[PDB]
Amino acid sequence: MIQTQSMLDVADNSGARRVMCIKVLGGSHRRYAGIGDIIKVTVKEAIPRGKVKKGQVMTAVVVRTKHGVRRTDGSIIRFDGNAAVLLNNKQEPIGTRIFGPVTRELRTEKFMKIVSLAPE
Amino acid sequence: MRHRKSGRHLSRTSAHRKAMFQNMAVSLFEHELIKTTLPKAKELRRVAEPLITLAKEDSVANRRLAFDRTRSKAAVGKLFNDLGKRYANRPGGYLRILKCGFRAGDNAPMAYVELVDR
Amino acid sequence: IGVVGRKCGMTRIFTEEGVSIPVTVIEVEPNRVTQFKTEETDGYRAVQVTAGERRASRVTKAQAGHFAKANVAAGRGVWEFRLGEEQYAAGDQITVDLFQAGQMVDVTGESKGKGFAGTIKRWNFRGQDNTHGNSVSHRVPGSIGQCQTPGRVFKGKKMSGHLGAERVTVQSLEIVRVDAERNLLLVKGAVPGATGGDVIVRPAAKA
Amino acid sequence: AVQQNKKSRSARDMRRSHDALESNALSVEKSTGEVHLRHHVSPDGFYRGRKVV
Amino acid sequence: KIIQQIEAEQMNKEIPAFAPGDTVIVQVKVKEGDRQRLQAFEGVVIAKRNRGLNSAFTVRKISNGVGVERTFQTYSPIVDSLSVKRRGDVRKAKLYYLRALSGKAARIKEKLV
RNA sequence: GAUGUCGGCUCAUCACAUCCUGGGGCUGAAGCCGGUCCCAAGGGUAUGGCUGUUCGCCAUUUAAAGUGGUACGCGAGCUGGGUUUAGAACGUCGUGAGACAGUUCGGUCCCUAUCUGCCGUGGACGUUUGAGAUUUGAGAGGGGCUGCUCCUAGUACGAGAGGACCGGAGUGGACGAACCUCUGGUGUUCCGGUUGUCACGCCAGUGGCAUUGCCGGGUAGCUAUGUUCGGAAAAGAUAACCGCUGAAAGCAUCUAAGCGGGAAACUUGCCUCAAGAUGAGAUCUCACUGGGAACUUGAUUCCCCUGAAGGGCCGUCGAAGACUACGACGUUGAUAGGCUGGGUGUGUAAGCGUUGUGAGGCGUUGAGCUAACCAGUACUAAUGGCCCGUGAGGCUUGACC
RNA sequence: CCUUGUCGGGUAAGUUCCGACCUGCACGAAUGGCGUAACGAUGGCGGCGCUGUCUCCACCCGAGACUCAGUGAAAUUGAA
RNA sequence: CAGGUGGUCGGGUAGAGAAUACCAAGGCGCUUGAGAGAACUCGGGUGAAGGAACUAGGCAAAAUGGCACCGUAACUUCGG
RNA sequence: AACCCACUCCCGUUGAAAAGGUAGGGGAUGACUUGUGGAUCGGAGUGAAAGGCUAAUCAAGCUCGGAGAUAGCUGGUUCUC
Ligand SMILES: [Mg+2]
Ligand SMILES: [Mg+2]
Ligand SMILES: [Mg+2]
Ligand SMILES: [Mg+2]
Ligand SMILES: [Mg+2]
Ligand SMILES: [Mg+2]
Ligand SMILES: [Mg+2]
Ligand SMILES: [Mg+2]
Ligand SMILES: [Mg+2]
Ligand SMILES: [Mg+2]
Ligand SMILES: [Mg+2]
Ligand SMILES: [Mg+2]
Ligand SMILES: [Mg+2]
Ligand SMILES: [Mg+2]
Ligand SMILES: [Mg+2]
Ligand SMILES: [Mg+2]
Ligand SMILES: [Mg+2]
Ligand SMILES: [Mg+2]
Ligand SMILES: [Mg+2]
Ligand SMILES: [Mg+2]
Ligand SMILES: [Mg+2]
Ligand SMILES: [Mg+2]
Ligand SMILES: [Mg+2]
Ligand SMILES: [Mg+2]
Ligand SMILES: [Mg+2]
Ligand SMILES: [Mg+2]
Ligand SMILES: [Mg+2]
Ligand SMILES: [Mg+2]
Repeated sequence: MIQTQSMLDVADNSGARRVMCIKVLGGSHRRYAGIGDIIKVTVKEAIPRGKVKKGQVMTAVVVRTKHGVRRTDGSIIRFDGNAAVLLNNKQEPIGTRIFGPVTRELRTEKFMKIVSLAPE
Repeated sequence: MRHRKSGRHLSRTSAHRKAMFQNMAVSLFEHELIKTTLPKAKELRRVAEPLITLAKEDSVANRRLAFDRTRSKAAVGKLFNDLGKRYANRPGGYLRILKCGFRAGDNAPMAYVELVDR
Repeated sequence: IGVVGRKCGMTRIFTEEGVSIPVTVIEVEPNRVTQFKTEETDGYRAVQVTAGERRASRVTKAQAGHFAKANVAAGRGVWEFRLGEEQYAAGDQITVDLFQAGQMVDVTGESKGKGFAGTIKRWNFRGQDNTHGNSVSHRVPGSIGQCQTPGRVFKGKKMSGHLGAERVTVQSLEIVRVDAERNLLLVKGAVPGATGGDVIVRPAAKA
Repeated sequence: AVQQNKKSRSARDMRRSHDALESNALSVEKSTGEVHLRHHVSPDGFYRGRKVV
Repeated sequence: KIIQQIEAEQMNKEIPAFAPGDTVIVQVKVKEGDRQRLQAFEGVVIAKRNRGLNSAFTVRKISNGVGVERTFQTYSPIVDSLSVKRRGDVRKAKLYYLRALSGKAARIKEKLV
């Protein structure tokens, strides 16, 4: 989410209900990860029947956080509750629908799917 | 660091510091001349002057507000009756500070605080 | 050459697109030239520069006569700029007209002084624990050197003291706006020193 | 900690070379001709030709 | 005054009079796909600064069962319009106590009409 | 007649037998990748589960998660988890006291730094008459890191799969500096809510104490989690390496002479200090133009008159500061305090009058109060005072009326 | 002892913890053997909440420390 | 000399209370002060995002804690 | 809660104190706590047992005598040629 061992729920239908960050991908030692940054998570609490089992190492992208996202302005979108979206071995999402809002700072060439699938 | 921070602690807690200037003003408005320490006089001019300025407008609300911070019937009576009318046309500067030697026991720079007209 | 001004706080301006440009407003009095150090008499080549508004009672007679060779009636401080090749008369006026949009510049000036700083603040050291049995030492520096055969403490060791107001320069700040009427420079970024100080603006050589 | 060798007279006296006094801020009152510290009320109670106490 | 005077030129009237506790709707410019468009952000104001050009308010919205609070800069050209739909008495400056209350407990009373 | 032993945290410094980045040779190196070996120490070189553990095995990255020295660095910098004095227990040996480098719980880690060393900051004197200000740079420090996308080009190469060299554009991680414009934190000196209790002759209103009583906010300042910037480009000499002419040795030959290219290393280039650089450097300007005696003669000493340029004392202070030091101002006057208009923070003050039996509500109603923020204003406080610093700047040689 | 013996659970990862295997160097029945509710300032693990423990510390308030005046030790000391 | 020392009286307001917070009677200002408000130590207040990732170990700190009512599991020596 | 005891962190270590202080902690109708007086003493007493306590001293105290014990062990041993 923003640090190793940071509990957060997922924004996905076929995923779990809560996951925990275990590694912030990127440089040598990244202390923090903002919205739109890849993390590595472990499934801590799963839905009674989905697709991802409990206690599995997956890759996720941060989509919401209480720290907020800062644009090229004095204006920041700040949520109340963290969230993430799971990813496959390739960097495309697992589920179909996305719960809650997202941010337009996230949409890049590689994330045109989840932004289109999410109600902002 | 103190960068552009105003107000000196004087090695006293906040309540002692408040109550000490509250009791220095009430004593200054009885005798009109006090032998006090110079750093204490440099801070007393930021407490007595608001009271003297407040005393220039007589009202129930003004007298209550003055009493709320200099709690003494004699001081409130001295204000609004002798002070605030004598300085009815003096813009600011209601008292002066004159350094006076040093203390006998310790070496504390003393200073006289005196009302400007007396 | 360069221009001497005053830091006067930071502000912000909004362009038509929508982005925010943090800005440091630099006041620039029109600067007079005091000397033109030629090579034949001084070796190097440079030009003196001065700001105004100093009372006559605070200038020594030596300085008053120094500002009498060129009719300047100069004020506080004297600054000198080394230049490659450009002629300047004894009495000249240097304004903000030599700057334009873009034009990344180097901004020097005395930084804000911290009184007497510890090692965690001056050198970004890491502190010891706070609960796990630790003794009084919580923020003090740890070891200094090795046991037997440095025989001493190596010079240049990072220790506490005086995060000072020593001169520091921020490199390659782009100018957003130049005001030839109010005599202002809008620099995109931070400027060393507190507001109301003295700041030197020079073209950036690093590019 | 403690010392390994005592300091001699020269080493001790060199340290206290920067230990001297200076209070020469005296001024003569124009009226009473009384010596007093500058910007201070005189011992008799005069400041720049005016009794204040 | 030189910095207080530069800000006056950037100040152009864009906002009506409002206060904390109102339910404003904000039209924000969206630059995406080489086509500019507006977007409506309706919520309840919970904070305000009045420094001048450095003025900003915070508006809280509940979207898709998820809360979200957006800090807006008053004099940015991104903040195009600002209309007040409701105003109520709160006798407080910052309504940060609403970050916990969700539904019926987070209702703004009405002594002001 | 005492050198405190293993691990952990903090702080680092040094070697290259180099993990990554950099330049090259060979290869059973088509390309993408690799193996091996020279040159290269400029900068980097991970977070966790276990275990007291260094080490080691694991899950997940990263360009890489280097090997050693430095009392297997660092306890007059911290811990005492291990070994570990006294208590107790399990197993084994011993009839027994007791023992085990076999296990398990519990078990006081002292020192105010005198002299070297280092980070800061001052006083004295010198730089040859004395001052104000600016300065060249002998020399020493600072920095040097790197990933990921797009165009060249799906081109070359390769049956196909797969896929560049060099060059250009963009934005990321770690590190470092600076600053509050923004986003937050703090803000016991600003404004409000409210519990218990005491007090102001009582109602109202208000103030102490209860961790700021408990909180809701918050100006300036400080601050990072925020804003911006930097690692270079370019030149010279080179290491490994690639050579051209060229013999010795009619050919050949990168060398013996000579002429080149050549990498984060070297020296400039970017930033800071820097003439105590006793070799004490350099330009501009300012100040002093009076006598007498003894003794000796760069002539020395003494008496009087003179004290200039300026500096210090002192005071009002500073986004400067431990004390200093440094910057600004002292009535030729806005240096500090106050006062009047503003802005900000808080939120319809007290009192007047009505509805209700009453708490409460209503014109009162954006009111009142408002620290450090901006403008103006001599009302107050900074005294036409004292002390230092002098009276034309030694002698030899060359040019020079 | 070999030993972090082999299998399973918990965790992404478990020389610690819990349940089994018997190859018990060196368990074993009043130096008592197996169980045991409640009791432990007892030992070892795991979970919710909580948080400056920690990424990484930033600000603020008092008593120290620093300057002025008075009184005024200490261990050590062959000489510098 | 922040330590130790047997026994009686022991009020008002809240509170079950000889606890706790303010006061009456009565007694005290704790026998060096005055400055400034650096590092660092000690005793505290708050904290953006994470929430034990710190550590030999949740050590220390943070959080719950009052009266009335509802309701309460494995196990048990049938009290809990 | 008084009262007794001393489980944990920090401070203190030349301390306010030769064993304490601010925070937290256990018992608090009993095998309790405590005031006054008395009995048990040196290879000898007491001990819910640590080799603990026996006047700041304990694997057998303090003091006076044997005693200037003994020390194959340290240290020191003074003017000149
Ligand atoms: Mg209080
Ligand atoms: Mg400063
Ligand atoms: Mg501590
Ligand atoms: Mg040591
Ligand atoms: Mg040596
Ligand atoms: Mg609600
Ligand atoms: Mg010895
Ligand atoms: Mg090598
Ligand atoms: Mg280089
Ligand atoms: Mg060692
Ligand atoms: Mg120690
Ligand atoms: Mg034992
Ligand atoms: Mg009342
Ligand atoms: Mg009282
Ligand atoms: Mg010179
Ligand atoms: Mg003069
Ligand atoms: Mg038994
Ligand atoms: Mg009572
Ligand atoms: Mg926090
Ligand atoms: Mg929070
Ligand atoms: Mg751990
Ligand atoms: Mg760890
Ligand atoms: Mg605890
Ligand atoms: Mg007792
Ligand atoms: Mg108790
Ligand atoms: Mg004893
Ligand atoms: Mg003997
Ligand atoms: Mg005998």
